[PDB]
Amino acid sequence: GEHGLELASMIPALRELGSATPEEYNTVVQKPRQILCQFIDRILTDVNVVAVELVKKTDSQPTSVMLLDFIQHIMKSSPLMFVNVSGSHEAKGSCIEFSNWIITRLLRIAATPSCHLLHKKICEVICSLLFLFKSKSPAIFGVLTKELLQLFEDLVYLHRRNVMG
Amino acid sequence: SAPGSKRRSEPPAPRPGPPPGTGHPPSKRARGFSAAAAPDPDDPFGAHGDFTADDLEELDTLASQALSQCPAAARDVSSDHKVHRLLDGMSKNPSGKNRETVPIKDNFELEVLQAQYKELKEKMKVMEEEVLIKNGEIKILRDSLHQTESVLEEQRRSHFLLEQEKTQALSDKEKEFSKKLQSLQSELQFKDAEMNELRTKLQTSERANKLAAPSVSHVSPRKNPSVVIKPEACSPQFGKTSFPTKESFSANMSLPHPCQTESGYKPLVGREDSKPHSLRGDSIKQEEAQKSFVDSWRQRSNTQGSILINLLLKQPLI
Repeated sequence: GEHGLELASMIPALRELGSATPEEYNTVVQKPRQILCQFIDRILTDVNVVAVELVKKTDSQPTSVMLLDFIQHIMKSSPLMFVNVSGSHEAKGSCIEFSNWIITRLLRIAATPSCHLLHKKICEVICSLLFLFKSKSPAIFGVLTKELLQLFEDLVYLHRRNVMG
Repeated sequence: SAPGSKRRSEPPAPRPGPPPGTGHPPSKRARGFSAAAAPDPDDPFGAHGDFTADDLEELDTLASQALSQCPAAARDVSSDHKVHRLLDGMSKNPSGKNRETVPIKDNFELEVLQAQYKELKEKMKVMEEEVLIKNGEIKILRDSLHQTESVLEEQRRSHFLLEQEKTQALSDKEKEFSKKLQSLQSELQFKDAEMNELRTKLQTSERANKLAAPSVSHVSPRKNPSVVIKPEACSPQFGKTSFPTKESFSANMSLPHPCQTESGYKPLVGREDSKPHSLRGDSIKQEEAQKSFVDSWRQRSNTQGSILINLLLKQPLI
């Protein structure tokens, strides 16, 4: 019932980010959001095999897409949510597959940045690149990609940073 | 008499400048397989027991230039299998010269950047020859690239079914138990080996490592409470990555009832002092101004590590 317990507030966390007209309601949304990783801290992880491990990662990645949807205009809240998302994978004892999927999430924007060479447009995708720029800061805050530095690591994404250059 | 290395640098200098020119990377196997006759097929005779280009002169290190040619143009599968039956000819047989130390590293580093580039399987048979041709008294650079050698192979040695990982279950940190390493880069060779230790789940660690080369790493880490300074910018991050090893021990010793440490409370002693210095790693001045990456070492890589300090207090508590 842990995912059903995870179903209880995540849609409510999908609800509080709907109206982006805060007057300290995004502060009232981040107080739900930053506590949710603290709610994800002590429990709701460290569990059954890779189906349920990806299933806790699914609504994570679904809310990460909602965090990716949080491009305009609460920037550092998503950056607060960036390491908060990284706190889960740090506490995962797992998710190196999801880190390679985060490397694929890096590769999701990388070929999109490679497609931004001939055609960069749709400023939300420029804003979601800025959301991915704090994800690069979250990758900078990850530093277990250097635990994959044996695997010809994010020099690839530094080439994407050279593509971001 | 005065053109040894500068004139020898012009090969990759020609190679990289044209690599930094223009479009797609089929040139990675075009000029290289043309130039592959110049060293490897030039060493193809194997006059027993000495190749024709390798064991005559010291300038048989265009494999490093071939590794530079491997580093020249990065797309997408070209030069490796183009050198595949060449390395199965040359580098499969002309690598077990058992000393080789003039670019024995770059011989492996040619295969390393090959394994870094792309592929799964042709180098995965070549790691058996590296599992064959190994040493415990190798040179300080020969031990150094050896730490990189299984490292570049580890990505397909953890591809899906790990494909080479249990082949070195006896050629594990036994090889890291070739202790008494050299100066701080050879200390960093263990730090890259610690960086190489991120994969390979913890079923049978007692035969493979027993956290005993990790205790020898903890022996470096027990020194590391004050062993380094201003290469501590490397080494405290290496200590911060050594903090992951206790978190790795938290995922192994505090996984199901092992505790893994017999004569290692002495080893976990200054580790606990390094755990005292874990959150206290970036606490000399701690100002509120940061240029690009300063205070995040003992803040964000101590966020998991203060937990890993409490998870250094999990198999054996505080």
